Amino acid sequence: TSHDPDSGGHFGGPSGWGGRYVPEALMAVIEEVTAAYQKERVSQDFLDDLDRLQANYAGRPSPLYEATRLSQHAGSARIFLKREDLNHTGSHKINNVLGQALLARRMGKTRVIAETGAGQHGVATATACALLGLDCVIYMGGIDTARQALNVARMRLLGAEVVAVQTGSKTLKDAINEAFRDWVANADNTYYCFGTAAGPHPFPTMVRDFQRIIGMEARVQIQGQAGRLPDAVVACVGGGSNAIGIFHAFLDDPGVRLVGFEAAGDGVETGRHAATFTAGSPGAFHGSFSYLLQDEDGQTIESHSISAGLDYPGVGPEHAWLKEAGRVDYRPITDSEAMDAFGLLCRMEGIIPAIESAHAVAGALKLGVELGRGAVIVVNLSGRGDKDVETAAKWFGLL
Amino acid sequence: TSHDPDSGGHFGGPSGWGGRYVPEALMAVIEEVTAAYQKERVSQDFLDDLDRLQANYAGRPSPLYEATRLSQHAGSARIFLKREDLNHTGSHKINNVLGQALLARRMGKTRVIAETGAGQHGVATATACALLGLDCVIYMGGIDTARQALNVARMRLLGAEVVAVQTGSKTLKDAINEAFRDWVANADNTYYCFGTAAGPHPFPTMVRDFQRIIGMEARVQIQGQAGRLPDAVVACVGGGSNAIGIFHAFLDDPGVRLVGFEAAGDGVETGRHAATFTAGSPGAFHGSFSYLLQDEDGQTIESHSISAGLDYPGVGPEHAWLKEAGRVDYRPITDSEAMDAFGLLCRMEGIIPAIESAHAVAGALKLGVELGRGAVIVVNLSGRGDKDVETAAKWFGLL
Amino acid sequence: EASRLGPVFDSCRANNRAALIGYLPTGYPDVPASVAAMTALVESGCDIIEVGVPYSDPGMDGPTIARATEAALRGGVRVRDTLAAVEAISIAGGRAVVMTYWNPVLRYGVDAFARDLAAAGGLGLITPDLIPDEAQQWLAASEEHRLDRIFLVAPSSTPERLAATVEASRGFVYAASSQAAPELVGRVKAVSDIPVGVGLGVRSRAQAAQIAQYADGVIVGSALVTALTEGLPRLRALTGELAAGVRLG
Amino acid sequence: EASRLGPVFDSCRANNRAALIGYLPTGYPDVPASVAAMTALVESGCDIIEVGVPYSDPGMDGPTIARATEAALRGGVRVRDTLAAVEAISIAGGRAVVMTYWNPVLRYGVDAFARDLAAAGGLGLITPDLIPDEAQQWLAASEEHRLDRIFLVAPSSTPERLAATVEASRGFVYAASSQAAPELVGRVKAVSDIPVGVGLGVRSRAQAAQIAQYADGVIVGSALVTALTEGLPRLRALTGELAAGVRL
Ligand SMILES: C=C(NCc1c(COP(=O)(O)O)cnc(C)c1O)C(=O)O
Ligand SMILES: C=C(NCc1c(COP(=O)(O)O)cnc(C)c1O)C(=O)O
Ligand SMILES: N#C[C@@H]1N[C@@H](CO)[C@H]1c1ccc(-c2ccccc2F)cc1
Ligand SMILES: N#C[C@@H]1N[C@@H](CO)[C@H]1c1ccc(-c2ccccc2F)cc1
Ligand SMILES: [Cs+]
Ligand SMILES: [Cs+]
Ligand SMILES: [Cs+]
Ligand SMILES: [Cs+]
Ligand SMILES: [Cs+]
Repeated sequence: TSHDPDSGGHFGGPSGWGGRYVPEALMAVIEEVTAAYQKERVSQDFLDDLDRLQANYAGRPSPLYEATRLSQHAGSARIFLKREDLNHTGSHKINNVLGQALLARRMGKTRVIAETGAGQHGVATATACALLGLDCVIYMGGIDTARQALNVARMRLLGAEVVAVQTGSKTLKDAINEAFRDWVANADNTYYCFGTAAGPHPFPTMVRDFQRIIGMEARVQIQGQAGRLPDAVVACVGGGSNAIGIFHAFLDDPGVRLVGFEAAGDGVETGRHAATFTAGSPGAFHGSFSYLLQDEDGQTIESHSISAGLDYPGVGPEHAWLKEAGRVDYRPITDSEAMDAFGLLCRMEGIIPAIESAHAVAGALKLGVELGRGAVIVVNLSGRGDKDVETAAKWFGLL
Repeated sequence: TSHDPDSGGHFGGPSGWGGRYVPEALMAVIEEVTAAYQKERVSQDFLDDLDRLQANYAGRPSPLYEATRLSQHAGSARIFLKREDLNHTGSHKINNVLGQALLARRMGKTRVIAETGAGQHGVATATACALLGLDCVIYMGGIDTARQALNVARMRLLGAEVVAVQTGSKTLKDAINEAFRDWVANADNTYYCFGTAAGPHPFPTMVRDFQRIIGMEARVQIQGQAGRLPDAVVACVGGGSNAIGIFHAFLDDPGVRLVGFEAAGDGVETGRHAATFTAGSPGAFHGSFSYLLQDEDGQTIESHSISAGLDYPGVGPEHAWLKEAGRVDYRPITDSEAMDAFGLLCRMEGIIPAIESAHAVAGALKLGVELGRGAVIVVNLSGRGDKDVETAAKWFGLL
Repeated sequence: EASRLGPVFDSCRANNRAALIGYLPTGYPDVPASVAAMTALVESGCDIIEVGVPYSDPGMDGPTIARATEAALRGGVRVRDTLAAVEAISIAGGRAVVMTYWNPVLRYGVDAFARDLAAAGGLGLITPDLIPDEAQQWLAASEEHRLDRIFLVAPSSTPERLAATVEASRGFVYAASSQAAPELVGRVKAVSDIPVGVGLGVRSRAQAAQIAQYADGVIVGSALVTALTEGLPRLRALTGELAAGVRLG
Repeated sequence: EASRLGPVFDSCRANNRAALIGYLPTGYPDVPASVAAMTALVESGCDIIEVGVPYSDPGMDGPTIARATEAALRGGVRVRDTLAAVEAISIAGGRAVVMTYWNPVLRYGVDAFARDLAAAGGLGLITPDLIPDEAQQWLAASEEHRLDRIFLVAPSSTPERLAATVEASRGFVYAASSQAAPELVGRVKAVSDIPVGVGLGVRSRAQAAQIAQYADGVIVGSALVTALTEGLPRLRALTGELAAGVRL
């Protein structure tokens, strides 16, 4: 409870980061979800139900693997990969989805809706809804359906309706807008399973609470395998769920550096990027006061990245607060840097990461050079790269 | 042990299952591998290395999951899924590969070759060779390269060379023939990482010893979760590695029924199947005396299945021995039955299986109706369905 | 003191009618044509104009309004163009309020936008994604610069939130949404005498007249945009029919 | 008292030359043409004929033989066509052994195949995928029906396994593969006086002559199939060229 926001959802003061920048038409169901979550987060029978699925269905705990063959590209630092790539569905997204789907059943909701960019949240939601007998509708940007087509097909086999969004940039922010419109119209029977650590309260806190397990496990594992707490813990940052998940357990370890890596695309100087903390500024977007990419008038600037999961011009408010506090540093990583790391990890350790995760790997290599020989860096390997194989094969001239 | 063959590789004494039906040109390297396996299986360094990789790299143990939403489709029996689909690379193949790849390096071999049908053994082999820095060449039938194309691109990303085999049926048996010819020529420097529980001694025993971990985990897990040993344990059977892996720990429990399910393609009456025990007979093929599909003169008959992994007219010699003894029963499952079960597992449990593993689930559903309410059936869920999503989406009209 | 829009509703209620409240987005189909269109609304009998600020991600706008705001943003429309539109409306004898999503107001500066809106003759602000829970700065700027504050209520609104939203509003409460609309207005009237404007996708005289039985104002948006797309003469005719609808005797 | 092929190698060793051992596969290009080709080999001066049994998965066969056996199988060739080929060779005055992978023999019946091979006038069996370790049934069948058993040795063969393979062979040893062929033949001569045949992808007269300097037999196959594909006269011409080669 120490790092939590107030009852209005604000971090850092009653008018600080987070809150609820939503229409009055959503407030009944937002308050309903908030009350349900406050009740269930302190129920042992709920936490038991979530734990039992995490262990037997999702296969937790995920392991921590020392990637020794990266060391020479990381200044002889020691890169430890937290293997969320080995979860059911292939990403950290399932952690949050199991919690929220269990909550939707507890609330008596029969219909679940979700947004997705990379398709990993969409697949995770479809999976949980099939498992729990819930009707499922996934909203996905049209550009993302084309570049993450393996995940579209998976969602459809799992029994979900997939709706391609043609508005705006046809990517994650626009999928979110459509899902929001659905929820406004269907609040009575519909639960909105939001897939990142952003949005109006209670979502940043709830999503973070269900992803906390990553960091809790990693903190035990690294002390066991390296003999001490790490010099750093790093992750990529889309809306911020996998990062906040692994970071949270180390927040009160003052010797542990925390670094979030954001998608810089073609470069931060080009205007084709998603580097929200590097190039953005504070504002109200998708339910929260946080950082976003915006112009002089406050219009959202469309993001770009080779990674569909990091192609988002906003970021969660807890990250904004942690940035302002001086606790986490956030830094750009380009498409090229990420693909060099994607390729290195395949070649050296035999792990095909998500392109999202390859940004974190790329960042860890640079951090390794900065910190030097024997520094212990834990990296959240947020997901696997099967959805990205076609894109990566093309990038490396392999068909 | 009670279940091991003699020093020549024969199971069951004068039935003569197994052995070595190979040219003298291969016997120097076959004897080399046999000796190196016998030395390394009792070396604590080797077992520590294998164990470290199984835990931290591959993600063992795999969980055992009670699929309660399947129960009504299986005569109210209790289906437990042994989740080999959650292993690194997405199948059981990785278990055998880490063992054999560590062994290749211990022997001082500088090149690894393998055959693949579904592409999972290919991907696992490529994975281990990336990890250990060995040159890797995977042989894959040309029909398999087309229908399992995701795995071809993964192999190439992992640094493995892939050779498309265009001879015979252009499927797994033909890939095995080509890899055999490579080994004959390059024996002095090359290790053959054979991916199933067939071949000349020592491969059937060695592959089974590396896959035994599945059944040892399953036996402990089912007693923990259900409070007793199962009524049955079931698996699909290609060459036989996942089946023998899960079965082995239950061989000496007399009340545990063991059922292997083989691919029947368009149906056993059609001449377009891979139903080796149902329609085949004893013979020498691919290095062993076992069962195979063969005509009146002993020419190998080409197999057919929608599943690339089960599309093999042979079967491993330990299975021939267990069939002879009456310890295991082997039953046919058609393409249609397998795909029905594929779809059902998707909608009920949110798990997209390999089409290989779908044959075992289909058989389990039928066995549940025979055994009745409350019967406990452990099904080896050998792989995930990433590679089969296009085939299945086409099958169900989802495009 | 009395709300800025108080005199309009008092005047309408004395003539046994509802106020006609007309929405157009600044910059559609371009900036000059939109100003001409808003002037036409004043001339054709709109009591109040909602000057829409086009936003990149307008979650509460329907398809007709969303396509039009996209077109405005492609034309290069700015927030200061909405202030110019309000000036033009004030010069023409009209009465303007601005409807905007909150972030353009934050980026401009809440106090500064309230100052400049009041300077242009603007009477208030309609805030579809700002709830009173987050409205501390806006309430301060609203009192300082004498601007009305029109929050929305919905049929799903709980008793507690409806009472708090009406209490926080000045000028009118926007009842956004079939018997839902009269029931929602009925709930607002049970706790307060503030005027209630009703939005219901109105497109004809008959619908405007139905709403004027129970509501103090009739809000029309989508149908004005559709009318303007056809042409300025079509907008004048439609506004004239809606102005006839709001009157009862 | 002695092997079936022993008098052929002694007759060669008395005329100061190596034996020419000719391989053709049964049923290529069809069954009647293949038998007419095998008769042509007897006339053109082949001392021993290897009658190939086409197999569906011929692991050790090179591309020329593999494609010919594939074609014979498409054409419907049967194991009994081989025994008919052995009989036609034996009536023509030639000496025939059968080369086959092991599964066709298992399927037929090991004893029954030996019996019927012997009744056709066959002198022995070449077994490329049968090592002595698995040859218990064959050893017994071989002894009873008086058939030579030609096993293969390789450059890679360990000393122990080379000794065991040579000891298990009657008739000759098929030494299959720079200086590897003469070195392998040398290692067999160091532990046994059994004849050694050498198969080295022989194409020409000069190549057969080089091999005849150290080997008791020169084995040709690939080149004979290539010759038959162009024509039956081209096979006669080549076989006559190789006949002259082994006398040098
Ligand atoms: C937006 C989506 N995915 C984001 C994602 C991310 C970034 O999202 P976070 O919410 O910052 O964790 C990282 N890694 C993987 C494997 C991902 O799939 C999605 O699949 O809907
Ligand atoms: C032949 C290959 N796979 C077979 C396979 C099988 C059948 O092979 P077994 O050796 O019978 O387990 C079952 N399940 C999965 C997921 C498989 O991939 C291959 O990947 O090369
Ligand atoms: N009206 C209004 C707002 N214009 C848009 C953004 O400013 C729209 C909006 C979109 C999405 C959300 C949202 C995101 C995550 C979880 C739940 C949510 F509701 C909220 C608001
Ligand atoms: N000559 C000969 C045999 N004709 C072929 C058919 O059986 C060929 C063969 C092919 C493969 C194998 C094999 C399989 C698995 C592991 C190791 C192996 F060597 C053995 C023999
Ligand atoms: Cs971002
Ligand atoms: Cs490229
Ligand atoms: Cs695990
Ligand atoms: Cs490699
Ligand atoms: Cs089989």
